[PDB]
Amino acid sequence: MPLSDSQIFIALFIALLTGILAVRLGLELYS
Amino acid sequence: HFGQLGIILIWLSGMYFHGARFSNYEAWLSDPIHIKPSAQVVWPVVGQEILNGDVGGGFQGVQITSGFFQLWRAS
Amino acid sequence: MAAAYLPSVLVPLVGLVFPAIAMASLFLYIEKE
Amino acid sequence: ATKFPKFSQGLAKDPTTRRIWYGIATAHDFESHDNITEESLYQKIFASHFGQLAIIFLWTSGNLFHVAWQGNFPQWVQDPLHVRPIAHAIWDPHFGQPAVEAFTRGGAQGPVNIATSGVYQWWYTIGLRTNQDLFQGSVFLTILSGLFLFAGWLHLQPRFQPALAWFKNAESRLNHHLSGLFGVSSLAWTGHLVHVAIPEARGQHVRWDNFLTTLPHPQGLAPFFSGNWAVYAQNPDSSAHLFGTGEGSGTAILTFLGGFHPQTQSLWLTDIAHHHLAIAVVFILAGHMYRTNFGIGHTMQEILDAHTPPGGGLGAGHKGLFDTVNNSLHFQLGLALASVGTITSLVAQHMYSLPPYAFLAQDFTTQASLYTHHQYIAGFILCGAFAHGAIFFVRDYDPEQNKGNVLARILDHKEAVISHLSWVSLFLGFHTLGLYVHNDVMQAFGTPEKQILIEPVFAQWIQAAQGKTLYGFDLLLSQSNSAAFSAGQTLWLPGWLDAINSNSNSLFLTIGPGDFLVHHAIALGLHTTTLILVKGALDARGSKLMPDKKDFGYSFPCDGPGRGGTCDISAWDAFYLAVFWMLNTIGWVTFYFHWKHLGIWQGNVNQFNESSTYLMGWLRDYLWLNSSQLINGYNPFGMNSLSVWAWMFLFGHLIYATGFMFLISWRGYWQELIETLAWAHERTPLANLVRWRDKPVALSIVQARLVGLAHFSAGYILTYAAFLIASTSGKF
Amino acid sequence: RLWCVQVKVLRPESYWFNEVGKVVSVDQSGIRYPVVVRFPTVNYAGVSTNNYSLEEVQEV
Amino acid sequence: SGLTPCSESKGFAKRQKNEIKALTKRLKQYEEGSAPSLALKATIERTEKRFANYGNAGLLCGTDGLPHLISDPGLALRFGHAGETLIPTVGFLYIAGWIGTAGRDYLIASKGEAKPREKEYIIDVPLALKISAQGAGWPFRVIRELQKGTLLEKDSNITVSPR
Amino acid sequence: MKNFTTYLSTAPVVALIWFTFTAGLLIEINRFFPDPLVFSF
Amino acid sequence: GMLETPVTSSPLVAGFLSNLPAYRIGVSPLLRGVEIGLVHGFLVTGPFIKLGPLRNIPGVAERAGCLSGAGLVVILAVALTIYGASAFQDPLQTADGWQKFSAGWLVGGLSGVAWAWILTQT
Amino acid sequence: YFILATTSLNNTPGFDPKPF
Amino acid sequence: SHAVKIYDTCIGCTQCVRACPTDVLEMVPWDGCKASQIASAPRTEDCVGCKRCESACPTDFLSVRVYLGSETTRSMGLAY
Ligand SMILES: CC1=C(/C=C/C(C)=C/C=C/C(C)=C/C=C/C=C(C)/C=C/C=C(C)/C=C/C2=C(C)CCCC2(C)C)C(C)(C)CCC1
Repeated sequence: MPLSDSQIFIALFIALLTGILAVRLGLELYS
Repeated sequence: HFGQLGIILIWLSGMYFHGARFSNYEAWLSDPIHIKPSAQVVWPVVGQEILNGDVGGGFQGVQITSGFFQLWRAS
Repeated sequence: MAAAYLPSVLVPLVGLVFPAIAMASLFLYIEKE
Repeated sequence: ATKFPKFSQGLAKDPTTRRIWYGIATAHDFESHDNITEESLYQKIFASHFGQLAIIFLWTSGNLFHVAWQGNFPQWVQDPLHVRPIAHAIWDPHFGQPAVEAFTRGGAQGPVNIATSGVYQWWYTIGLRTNQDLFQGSVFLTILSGLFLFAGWLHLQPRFQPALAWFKNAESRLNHHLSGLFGVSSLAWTGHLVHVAIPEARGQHVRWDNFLTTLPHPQGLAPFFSGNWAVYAQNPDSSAHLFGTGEGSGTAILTFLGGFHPQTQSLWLTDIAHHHLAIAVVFILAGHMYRTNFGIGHTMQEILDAHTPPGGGLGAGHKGLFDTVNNSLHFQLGLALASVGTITSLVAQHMYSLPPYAFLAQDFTTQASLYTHHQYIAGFILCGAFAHGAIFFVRDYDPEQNKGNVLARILDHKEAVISHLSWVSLFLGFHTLGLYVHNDVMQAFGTPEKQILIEPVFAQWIQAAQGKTLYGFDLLLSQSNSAAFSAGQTLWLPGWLDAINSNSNSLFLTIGPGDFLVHHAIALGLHTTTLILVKGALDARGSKLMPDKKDFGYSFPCDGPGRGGTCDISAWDAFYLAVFWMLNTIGWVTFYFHWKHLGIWQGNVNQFNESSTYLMGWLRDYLWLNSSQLINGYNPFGMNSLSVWAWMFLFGHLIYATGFMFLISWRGYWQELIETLAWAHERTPLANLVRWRDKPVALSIVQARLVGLAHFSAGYILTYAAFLIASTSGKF
Repeated sequence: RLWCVQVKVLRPESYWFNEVGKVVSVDQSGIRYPVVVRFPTVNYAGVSTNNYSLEEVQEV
Repeated sequence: SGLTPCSESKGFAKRQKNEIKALTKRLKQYEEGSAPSLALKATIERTEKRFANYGNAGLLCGTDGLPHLISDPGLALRFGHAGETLIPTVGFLYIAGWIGTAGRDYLIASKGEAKPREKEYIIDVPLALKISAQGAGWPFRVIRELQKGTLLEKDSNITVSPR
Repeated sequence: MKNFTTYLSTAPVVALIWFTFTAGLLIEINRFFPDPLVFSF
Repeated sequence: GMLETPVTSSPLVAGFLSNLPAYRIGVSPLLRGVEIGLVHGFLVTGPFIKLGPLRNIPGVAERAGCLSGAGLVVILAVALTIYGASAFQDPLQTADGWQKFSAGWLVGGLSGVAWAWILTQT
Repeated sequence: YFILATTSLNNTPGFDPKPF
Repeated sequence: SHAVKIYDTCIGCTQCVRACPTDVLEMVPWDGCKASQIASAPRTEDCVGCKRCESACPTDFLSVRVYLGSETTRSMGLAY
């Protein structure tokens, strides 16, 4: 049974939030 | 330079001698198409006599690629 | 696969658009005085 | 002038291109940064560890998501022996139409890559069945990675910044890690296996929505609390059990059957559950050893101080070693990398012979890939362990604080250690190469009966003592009236002796003289790599050629052409030399693994037995013979699915060759060439309008050694990975 | 300290540490390293002599 | 190790037959009494004698029909394989100790001369021949020097790098 | 004659003579006793 | 000191170089960028049209090559823009002058790509 | 719990950890 | 710039100063050795790091020591 498009968009949004947190940690480690 | 010329002449004289003594040059002269030139014969020890291959002319030895046979025939 | 148009957008984005911006910004950063 | 290396003022004032390269290359050496304190160093390391954990969890989430979205996991679940698992989809606009059809492989998912990581077998074994389960796991792991990123950001805040004494609390960290990070996690994995994975192997569907009402055992937790624990070992899966179905399935959850599941050719899941339960109990017990804040437990300083032999053989013993280990992060990193790399090698040696995942032993490409991957990882990690030992000796070692203990005493007889390592390496190399060359000359002269074929009787004796009856030694597990035989006869010896006396698996393969010769080659590689690394670590502080080497640091180019010449005299250079020998050693190891298993998988065991005793046999019958399909991945007549591996094969050869340039040609040639080029740019009209900000210079000596080593290693790995995957895949 | 007397070098960074050399001369003007020692072996620079202080040489 | 004696191994006999057959196939292109014929006949005789000697020596053969050596001193002594590795081990160790002791004695003798480096590249051939002949009795002198403490230099007399 | 014998005592000439003797001894042993694999008679 | 040659020090060579838009006496840097972009962006479409992956398809070949040339022009305009922000931290050798030069390069390059497309269509 | 579990093994038929 | 240090084992033989290609070193008066002079390194901003001075030094171990440090235009030997 294949995934749905909404599931992929949900995963992309969660990964975008994770990327925002990654940028925050990278800035905090830099300075 | 004289020493180098002497060494080169020793090398050339050895090449002519091995053609005279340890070669199938006369048989190759009689049949230059089906006989492989050979002028090096190895001694039978530690199994190395397998290198004396069946080059033709009723002769066994290492096949040579220096072209001396063709040079000697041309001379 | 579901949302099969996504590779045709994301592969040019990750492969071309993101590295161009990344090298431009990093070049501007390492040349800053 | 510039501000990119903000952690190094000396690099920031460099007017050349060396500032960019060295700024990249020294970014994570936090101790050498400007105005760094110990506390801020530990806090930065803590946050970086959080970032690495987040990267790992995101990588696992990506693997899960791409398999769930573009793979064929349910189709592979239905037919695990006849379906190639899909890694991810291919979208390449440079592809031609035959490339599109070749990578489609007659399927409907478009161009795909066939996975070699073995994630399908692992995820199937642990109970995942559908794409929904993999997608949920990927979402959960992405959330976990975000949580670890936030935790890394949070503990850099001043309120949540841990103090230096918190980082140095060895007893509390050891107690907590042993009891919870190992023991409790192992207990929870036992819980997952008992509640989910074992029922899924028996055709029962257990997920979050019904696991609270599903009994893992029919009798419940009553046999556990009543102390009658043998109930959970009763009625195991029969030999006719089909994995993932209820046919032939038992009800046991914790067994000790041993051997393999007959259908999956893998370890029993109930054995795995009992293993992790016992591991959990042992590790939870081990985490109650060290004194924290409850008045009971051991102090590691007292343990180290007490262990000095009274005869004075070890001098002061281990006195002062607590402060040496605890204050030096490079000592801890070296110990951690040594143990982790040894464990990685153990993982490689145990997953091929005792495969833990269902239908993994039948996937030959996956087994070869996993072994080669983990052995090369272990080699790199061992090299790093010795490198950080050398860094500890240069940077952190205090001779006065370690007066007379085992560290100073092993420094005090380093010449004996290095010379004995040199002797054993020379002996192994001389005699292994001589035996191989003797056998090669015997095969060349047409007399293979004159070969020196030493039987490996010691390892065969070990195999006989573990139950292999083929060699005719009658002892222990191959002796039926022995105590060792009778003790395990009712517990695990039936399955173990079934598996070890079967030649259809990889459990304790039959060995002969070729195995002897290649094992001694492996010993030569290990001993020589150790000799280079150990000599680099022990001469890191100084030698007769450079008695003040500690004043110059771990990495420096040389000491100049004086005193005879001092090229590659630093301990970093010893690491750089040893990476070549490690690559050679792991190459020999993986060559042996792949060729012996290729002969076993093709049904022709005699090919390895009759050709591995001489090196021409290795070349012709392993490299030349098995590269025929790989190099025909694309030809004038067309292409097939192996064309990506042929291209990567050539790619790795090219990268390997490019590294030879950085390793053979050295700096001063290139600096003069770049000087002429810089003249040419300034004198060329229409191009002197533009100008450089950083003055172009040749790469530094150490940087060149690093770049050449990186190209060499990348070409080595890419070439062998392409050859291994193509040669195993094209026949199986 | 004497003339042509065997001495053992105690300087750890010296090439001839724990080795025996012959005293060439001892300077008497109060310089830092007055003892001149000749060795039968050359170091990595090809030098066969070095100067040592009083505490760096032990008579053997 | 599950091996069979080469005198009763079918692979050993098959290998002898195949090698003799290949040499005889090479033999039939030459006339009798010629030099290649005599050389090939001598090779055939050497092959037969070698296979007979390997069978008569008690060598063990694997499934490949090739002799396998036994190097454990226990299995070699109780099953008649000591001539494969153990006796060669004793012979090599004796000759190697001979060479090492002769070299050590020459170095020690040259150490006492006015130009010790001169004897290292211009060999004192009579002295080297005398010392070389005296290396037959090396184990007695070496074991005595080990017991006396004169074999080893003291650690205080050997240079080391700073630690 | 003293100078000539000193030249023959130099390390490469001595090495040539010694290795010629050793190689010849090994060759003639393998000629008189062909194919020695084990210490068996 | 500096070696002078007829290649470097001819009246004809210095005359030819002075008439180039990069060396003309008084020209605004935006206009120099405009001529340089027109000439270069006209030229780069040729290899893209005649040798690109769609070169054997009539009609699509010219469009694909001109789009590739426009993409190359955009990339080079970005490279010129980030060059000026670094090199400048002669009105051309200034930050604002190089900004105008980059804008003129982009405008001229797009114009040259469009003119090459028109010429191939006519 | 070691005593009760080892007793449960030695009382269950078919299992014998003894070396004789 | 590179760091050049002179240790008190210097015998004042002036060989390091004569070997220097960028005039980093000079001899100053001293009393710790027989030659009544010691080497000094007042101009280490011009030191390229060639270590010709260490090759010229006869003492064991070296009396002149060069420690390579931060690189400038002068220390990288750049004419451009
Ligand atoms: C330099 C240095 C360093 C480093 C080091 C290293 C890197 C090392 C490594 C090491 C290693 C890498 C090791 C390993 C080892 C191992 C072992 C030691 C093992 C053992 C084992 C055993 C004991 C077992 C036994 C058994 C059993 C139990 C069962 C049966 C079988 C057998 C018998 C096998 C450090 C940091 C410290 C410090 C500084 C200096």
